[PDB]
Amino acid sequence: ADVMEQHQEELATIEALDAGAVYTLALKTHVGMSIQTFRYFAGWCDKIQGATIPINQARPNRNLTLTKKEPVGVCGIVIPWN
Amino acid sequence: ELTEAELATAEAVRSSWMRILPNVPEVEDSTDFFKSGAASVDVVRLVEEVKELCDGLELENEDVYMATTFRGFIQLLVRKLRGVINYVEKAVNKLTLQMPYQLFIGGEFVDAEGSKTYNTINPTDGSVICQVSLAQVSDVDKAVAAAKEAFENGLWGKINARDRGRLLYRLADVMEQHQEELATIEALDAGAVYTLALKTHVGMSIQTFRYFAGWCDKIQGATIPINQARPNRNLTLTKKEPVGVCGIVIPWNYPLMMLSWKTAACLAAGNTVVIKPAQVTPLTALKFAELTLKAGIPKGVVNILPGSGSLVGQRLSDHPDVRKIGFTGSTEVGKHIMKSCALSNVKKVSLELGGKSPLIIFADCDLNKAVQMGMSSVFFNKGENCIAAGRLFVEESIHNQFVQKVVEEVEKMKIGNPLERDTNHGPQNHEAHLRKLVEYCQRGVKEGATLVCGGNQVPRPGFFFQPTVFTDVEDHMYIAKEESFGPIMIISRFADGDVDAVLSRANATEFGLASGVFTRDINKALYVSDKLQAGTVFINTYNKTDVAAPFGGFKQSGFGKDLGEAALNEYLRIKTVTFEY
Amino acid sequence: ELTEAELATAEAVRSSWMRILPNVPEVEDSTDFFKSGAASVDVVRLVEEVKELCDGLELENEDVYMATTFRGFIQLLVRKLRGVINYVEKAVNKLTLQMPYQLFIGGEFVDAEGSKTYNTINPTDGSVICQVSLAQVSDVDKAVAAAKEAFENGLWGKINARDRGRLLYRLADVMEQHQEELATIEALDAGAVYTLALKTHVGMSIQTFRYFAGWCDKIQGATIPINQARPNRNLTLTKKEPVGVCGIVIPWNYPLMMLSWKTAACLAAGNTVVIKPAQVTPLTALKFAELTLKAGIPKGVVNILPGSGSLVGQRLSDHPDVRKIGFTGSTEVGKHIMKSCALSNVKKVSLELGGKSPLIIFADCDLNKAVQMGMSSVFFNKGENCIAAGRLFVEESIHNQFVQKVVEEVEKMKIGNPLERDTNHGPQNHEAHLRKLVEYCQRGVKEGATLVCGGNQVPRPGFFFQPTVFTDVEDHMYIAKEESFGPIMIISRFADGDVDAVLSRANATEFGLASGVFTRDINKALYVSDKLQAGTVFINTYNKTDVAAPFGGFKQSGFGKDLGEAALNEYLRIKTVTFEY
Amino acid sequence: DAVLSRANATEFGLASGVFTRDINKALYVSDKLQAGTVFINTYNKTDVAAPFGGFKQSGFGKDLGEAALNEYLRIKTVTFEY
Amino acid sequence: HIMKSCALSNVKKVSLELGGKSPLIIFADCDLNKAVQMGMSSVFFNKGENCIAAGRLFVEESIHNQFVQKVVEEVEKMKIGN
Ligand SMILES: *SCCNC(=O)CCNC(=O)[C@H](O)C(C)(C)COP(*)(=O)O
Ligand SMILES: *SCCNC(=O)CCNC(=O)[C@H](O)C(C)(C)COP(*)(=O)O
Repeated sequence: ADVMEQHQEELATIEALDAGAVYTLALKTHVGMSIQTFRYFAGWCDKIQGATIPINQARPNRNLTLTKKEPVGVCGIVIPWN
Repeated sequence: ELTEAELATAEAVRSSWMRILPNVPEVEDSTDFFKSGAASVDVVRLVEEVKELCDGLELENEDVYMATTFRGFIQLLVRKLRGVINYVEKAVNKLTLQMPYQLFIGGEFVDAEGSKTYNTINPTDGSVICQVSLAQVSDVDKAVAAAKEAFENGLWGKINARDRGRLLYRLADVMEQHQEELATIEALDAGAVYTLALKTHVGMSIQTFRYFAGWCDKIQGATIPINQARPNRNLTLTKKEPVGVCGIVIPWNYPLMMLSWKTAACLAAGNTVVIKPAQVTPLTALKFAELTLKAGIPKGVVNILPGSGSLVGQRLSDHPDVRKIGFTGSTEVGKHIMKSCALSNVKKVSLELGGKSPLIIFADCDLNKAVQMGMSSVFFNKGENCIAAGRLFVEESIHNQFVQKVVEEVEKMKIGNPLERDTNHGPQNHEAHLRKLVEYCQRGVKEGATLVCGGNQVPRPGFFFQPTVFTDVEDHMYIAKEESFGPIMIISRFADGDVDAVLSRANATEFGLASGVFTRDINKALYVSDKLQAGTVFINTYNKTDVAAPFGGFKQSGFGKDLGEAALNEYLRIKTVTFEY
Repeated sequence: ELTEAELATAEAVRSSWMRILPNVPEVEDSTDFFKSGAASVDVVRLVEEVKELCDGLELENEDVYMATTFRGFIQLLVRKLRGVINYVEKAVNKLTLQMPYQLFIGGEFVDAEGSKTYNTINPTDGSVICQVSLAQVSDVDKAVAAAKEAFENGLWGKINARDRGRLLYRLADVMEQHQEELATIEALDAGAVYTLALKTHVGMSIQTFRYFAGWCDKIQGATIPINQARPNRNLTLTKKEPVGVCGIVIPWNYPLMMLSWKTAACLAAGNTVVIKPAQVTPLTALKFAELTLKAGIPKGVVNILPGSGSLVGQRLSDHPDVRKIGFTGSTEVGKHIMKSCALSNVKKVSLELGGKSPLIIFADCDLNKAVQMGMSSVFFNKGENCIAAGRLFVEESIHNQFVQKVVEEVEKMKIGNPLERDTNHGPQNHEAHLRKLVEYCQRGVKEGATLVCGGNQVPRPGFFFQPTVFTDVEDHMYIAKEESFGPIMIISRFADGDVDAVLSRANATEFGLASGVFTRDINKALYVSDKLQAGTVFINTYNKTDVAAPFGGFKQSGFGKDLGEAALNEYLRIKTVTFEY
Repeated sequence: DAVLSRANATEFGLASGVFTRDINKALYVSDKLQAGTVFINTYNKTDVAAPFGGFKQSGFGKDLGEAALNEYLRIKTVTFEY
Repeated sequence: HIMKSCALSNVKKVSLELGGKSPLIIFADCDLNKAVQMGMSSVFFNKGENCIAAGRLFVEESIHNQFVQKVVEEVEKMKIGN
């Protein structure tokens, strides 16, 4: 995001030539929310908590249960043109 | 003793165990069921097998977990095959009541040290309605011991969270069956109107237990993603465990509701509890204790000790076994609880020390709706409400119009016997409080506030009080600053289109529990909702709390919520297990 | 008609309304209760007032919300003052059953288009146990219409979340009263053993509804802190709304349990539902539909349509009113549901398409515990389990010892009538399935699987199958790759102290629903738990799911969880309201 | 109700809006509008933290906010006994 | 066609944002001057190319003629070019 912030005037220009988005809007929206998005989700990375569930103990034997939030693997993203 | 018929069944039960359990080389007297290797399916395969041998029987899975050994099982099976509470009767509201008048320590009604009692007052008549047992320091230590026994050694701690819920849900269904009974007791003990008692006092009590019962088995922890000590792996997780023993103290304005609000939260977390009901209103709590036995709550979970606040309440804060207090009442008494909490064993504390709730009213409002809500803010449950509308900041464009409507509607409000359905405004609680409200209104007029209507006692048997109104009230006055804690509407003018000016006046108060604002204009509503320094803001309504909605103080009103998901996090603690591999 | 006695009470009810409501200039026939200005306290003050006039009455708050106008109220009050299901009887297991044999569309048992029926089979005997109504395309559209009517127009949508919970909790308590009945029907219809049916099939069904009932009024959204358009303020919040109509399709392995797992989640979210029970096992679902009336579920909420999968199941995916499908069964049929979901109205989909679940066993393990869990992994509910242990990767140090113990314990396992408590292993479901299992074991021996024991039909009246075992099983073989869906233990050797090697073999599978690993060594356990590509890993246990614990596929096993908090997020949708001020 | 009948009469329904001072109308209309991203006295006021997605034919599965992660994650469920 | 191929392959997950048709109700209670700029900034935002673009504008009959007449003036002001 900080690298995209340094090249934000560059990306805003490329948006205007490629897409046709207005340079003023490109900084606030097209590049601005792009920077914000990466800054946001970067934050999430190490707060993606699971859960320890309280479940029926097979009495008198004890039973711990928990959830791990794992990644799926490979993501095939397709994006629009707008 | 073991007869011939019992030996025939005993050998068939031994023959079952051989077939049920996997290896089991010999089923000895000493041999255990679960140690051998038995899943929870084998517990049901056992019980159903015995129900073929014995016709009636009536056996459940609970007793199998208790009686693990063969000696214990056969002793239990044979026992049942071959094998009283003191009330105060009163026929009122077409119902023969059965109010307990004693302590409640470990699922057993017992007298105090030396059978020391005191009178509990009926504010409808004025006469006494039975003598209640006054709790002593010796009795407190038995209750805390019974609580600690129930938590550590007892059944409460062992059983599942889902089980605690199933019990707590039945407790609500038991309270639902005796809801007309509890509603009657509320009217006699507290003075709450019977119609309101069903909807609020008993209604939200039922809802509360039904709610928190639900939570029991959904109190999830968290597996944290943390810095792996590479290349070694590191799993981390949190368990939400119960604290232990909870020393709840409740106010007098709502006997049964405030009990439920705190109790149900503790019991859902998985805590044993030592409730301290208000001296002037114990009978609802003692009746609630009777119901715990019928619901099937283990004995020692709930403990109830009616008595003086300084005697009982102070011992709970000192006693080091208790790890949680949840006080709610006066500010000067409430700070003395938190002081003793420090000099004891650093126990957790949650406070709801009254308030002084503002209620802004703009010209954008409907007016006709502002009146009924303006009354139902102040004059609700005989005025006795912790979130009672303190000051009513009404706009100058509709001050004269608003007040004139209220005065008409105040005269309509029926006053009388709280059992009767005609009555809207009921009588106050203890007399000690009534005399304070008279001096409060006297002081209001003496300071310089225009008494519109009310402001004095009604000459009639009972401890009734007239719905009072005050107009032309400056911020410097006494009644503006200090809370009434009664049916006293305190109206204040403010200039037309002055949003920040009235907010400055409204927030200018060290107490700030709840607040409100009536308006159509969404820009004002949502703006004022942010600026008002109060934990429970209302918009186009008032006294619209819910068991799911959290509720708590900000400034001197206190900290630590009650009701909702937040309520549990007080009465729970968070263990943090960490592995490496 | 309105007599003299009724007019006397009617004018007293008019006299009440005048006193209850604030302004009310005239109480006309047309005049409404709530429009005038009435809080929820006034609803209770009304009902209790009428119970003074009329002695018996038996009035509740529900009917006041329905009958708002004075005409509607007096018509309703007078109506009650002055003012049959076709079963199949069968006396078995000391209980006279009452199994419905028809459809269930809008709280009403009705026949199909032309009274088209089919035989449902009892696998204990082999003979038929009554004819069941075969659902058609014309009937499906009535059910979806009844669902859409119930959601949009009906009572289900209007009432509170807390109310939906109170109904769903009573549904569990009603299912608890008829738990011995449901357990019997399971044994006749499915062939699940009566002892297991109480603990699992009916037991978890009860637990499930009790659980999700709890959730109803705790399905919290979120107020997001977002970029304020300074100096203008911006409030943002999320509402968790219900989707609408849910087209659930369930498998045959668990008739009542898999129904509850999906149904209870939908109903807790606040959805009307159109269940499609399995053709071969409908009777439990139809019996469940009878109980919804007793519980007091509004008519149109639950809809049940027994019939062919291609006829009924395919129409639900096409029909645009339905906004959610929750299929569980075979892969080739389940993929065809998701295909039709796309070419319709991009409706949501959740899948649980089998699972070739591995189960590693190390030398560190106890061995005696590994056997009973090794059996209870594979041989559980007549072998018919979606999380049944496919391959058992047992270590070479204790392969010969482990197998030799199993062979002894397999011979002990009682086989016979599932109603009788002696029986451990019950008979299979439909006969079509039995013949496939015979070819499966034949194909094993043909491709080179050492039949240790079992692997053929039992000479007996009924559709029984011997507990099978296979040893010396390579990864290239058929039985190793493809799932059995039956009581067939498939053991595989692996080298001593080869953790990554066996994990490579275990994860080498496109299906991966559940998995397990038995070991004392915590370093192995927690390592293997991470590496195993399966949604429900077990450690020193197996078939230890819970209603609170989430549960779902990863790869071809599918996506979208059932059970737990995650289950709701399928059958909910998240609105995002945003203000500016 | 008449305009809400017309407004919701559409198989596509991603976002929506309503401009009004009257809070009774705003909050009522916010509930009734069948759209995943309702606006009140504003429009095109999304945020990286605020979730955003379709309802009907607009689709399913959110992007932006905490909800976005739950698409691209999977939830393992480890269970012990002791 | 993406979701169809996702079925007959390896039963993978899918999230869709298939355009929309976003309504925008406007009552007489509204400010009007704020409705215009937001009414434009709903539709005419990023060269009109927006998945949450204001489809239909349900404006009230009391302020239909007044609203439209303001928009026409403000549309002519909107600069067009590089
Ligand atoms: S000290 C805690 C004080 N609690 C209350 O005042 C809450 C009592 N209120 C209610 O039970 C409901 O909010 C009532 C007054 C019945 C209104 O709800 P209704 O309009 O559904
Ligand atoms: S297709 C879904 C399959 N579900 C199951 O196999 C879950 C059935 N298991 C149970 O009900 C319990 O986990 C049992 C087997 C009774 C063991 O629990 P107990 O040791 O408390």
